[PDB]
Amino acid sequence: MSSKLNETTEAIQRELEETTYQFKVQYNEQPMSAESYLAASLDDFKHQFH
Amino acid sequence: EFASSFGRPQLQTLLKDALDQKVLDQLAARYWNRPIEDLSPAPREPDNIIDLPKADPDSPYWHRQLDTACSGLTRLGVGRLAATVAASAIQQHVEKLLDKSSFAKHPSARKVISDAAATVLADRSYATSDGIEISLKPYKFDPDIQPNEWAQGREHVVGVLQAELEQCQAAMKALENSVGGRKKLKEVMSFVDKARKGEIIVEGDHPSGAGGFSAALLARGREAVFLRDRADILSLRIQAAKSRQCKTLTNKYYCPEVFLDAVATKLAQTAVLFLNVEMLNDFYVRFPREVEAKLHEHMHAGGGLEKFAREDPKVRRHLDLIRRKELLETVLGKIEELHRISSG
Amino acid sequence: IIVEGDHPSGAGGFSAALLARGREAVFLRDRADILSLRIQAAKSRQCKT
Repeated sequence: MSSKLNETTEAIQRELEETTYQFKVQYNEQPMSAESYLAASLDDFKHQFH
Repeated sequence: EFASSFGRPQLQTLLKDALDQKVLDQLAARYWNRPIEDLSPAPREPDNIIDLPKADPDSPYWHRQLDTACSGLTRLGVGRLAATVAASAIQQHVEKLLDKSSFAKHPSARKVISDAAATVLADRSYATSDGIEISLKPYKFDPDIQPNEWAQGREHVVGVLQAELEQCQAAMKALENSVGGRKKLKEVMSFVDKARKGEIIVEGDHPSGAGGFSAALLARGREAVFLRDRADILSLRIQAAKSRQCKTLTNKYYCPEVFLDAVATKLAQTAVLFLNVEMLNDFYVRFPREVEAKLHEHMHAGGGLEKFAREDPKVRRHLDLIRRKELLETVLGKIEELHRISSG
Repeated sequence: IIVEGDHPSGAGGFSAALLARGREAVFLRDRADILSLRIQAAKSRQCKT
């Protein structure tokens, strides 16, 4: 296990990196949560209703 | 001299070409016709490209289509595309300069030089890509198009599109002459159109003979129909790009060709500026030191100095002549030393 | 020309059915010619005796 640990660790760092790059180019690293989405859309609806 | 020659508009043309084919791919995949494989009716999409000039301006289909086309073009690795294109270009130009240089022979020294250029570009590549994506961050959100940019895209789209059409028509006519008569291929085309509509059914995954046409002739007929539809679409989009309605910028959703070409040109140019500064100047500054260090270390560490001399024909004759002369001189020196050590 | 098929589906642009129709047409042609030739022979002077 300890011997495979180095190769596995570097590979995990790799798959983390490409996930991070797509997070940078397509969403501009913008944070998102379900609660944030709901609240923003509710206020959009309330602007529409007003 | 090369560094004085290369500059930045060259990088502009280089990036604009990669992004040109990016535009054709995105536009064709979002708007034009898909290939025919079998002889079943294709699922008919409600909106068609032939009715685009006469379409409701607030069309959710066309709006969503041009918008997902543009967002797909922008949210691509344009930073990494520019960095790798400029890298391969600079390395290639260094290789050509090497071809014309005094290092045509000596593949060891030549490869040392080439590898030096490669390692410098590799070192700077990341900073250039990330900096380009940051500098393009505002144009990803709103690539607002100015009327002159719209005009430039207008002039470019006609050429890009007509080149695509000429290849298409030449392939169609060659198909006709290969299959035989124009009228015969027109017959197979009529049959494939019939099977594509409800008029006739064949029930085959591999139809051998229907209406008297071979398994190969059916394939040629489907290919002919695809070429036909794509040719008509292409000519129509060319006449539309030359249309009066596409001269103005306000019909952006009505002229996807011109708009997408404008976005391509813009992203290419602003990415090109940061590319030139962050990467090109860094190359001009680091490359000579790296060449000198690596060549000197190579000659003296590897003993490739003497082999570098042995490699060229003229210099081999020159240095060989000098060596035999050297041996004879040293022999005479040994004799003269002998006379000195022993008086008589 | 060669076709390399034990059952040829499409050759020169002709269907598996159209090939069958063409073979049938050639058989009928040759048999028609043979038949008319044997009629000309049965009416010939050499068959009178």
